[PDB]
Amino acid sequence: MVLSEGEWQLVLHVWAKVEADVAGHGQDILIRLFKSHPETLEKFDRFKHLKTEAEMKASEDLKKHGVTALTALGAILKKKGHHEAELKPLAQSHATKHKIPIKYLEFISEAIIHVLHSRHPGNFGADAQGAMNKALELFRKDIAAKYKELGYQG
Ligand code: HEM
Repeated sequence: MVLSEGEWQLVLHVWAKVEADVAGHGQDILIRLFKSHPETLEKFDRFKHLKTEAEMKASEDLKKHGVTALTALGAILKKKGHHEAELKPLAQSHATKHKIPIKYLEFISEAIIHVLHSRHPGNFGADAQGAMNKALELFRKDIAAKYKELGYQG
């Protein structure tokens, strides 16, 4: 696919709001993913044992990870579709070290869209949500093609 510049604008405008507090958004998003789809928590050997949302909130490791993951996602979105390089090392570790199915990336995309909608309703109207979804669909589609070249899934 290909986003127009206007769509990229809508995506990078609400992302700039996220960047005002990356660690808070990363906690909200990972907790929303683990509460909605608890099977995803099992992929993390580091926090797998967390039993409640309070324990998740208080975990520093979980918060660090959230920052690591959002930061990488932000660096990809800022590329505006020219992210080949960035995607490479990311697709490799997720396909052969962590083993993250495409379905899980869909789950976190849904968690990202849920939190942005809750926190930033003014900058996340229907058109901006359609654009963000488009950008994540692109990210998934390109990672899915990379997984296949690498020998994993699809
Ligand atoms: C927006 C999508 C995502 C981004 C941008 C992302 C980004 C990252 C980055 C940059 C790292 C550290 C370097 C590396 O290992 O490659 C990481 C590690 C990891 N990610 Fe992902 N990730 C995403 C989605 C997921 C999902 C959906 C899962 C699990 C259901 C997953 C599981 C993990 C695991 C298990 C590690 C290792 C954690 C630890 O050992 O520190 N990732 N991810």
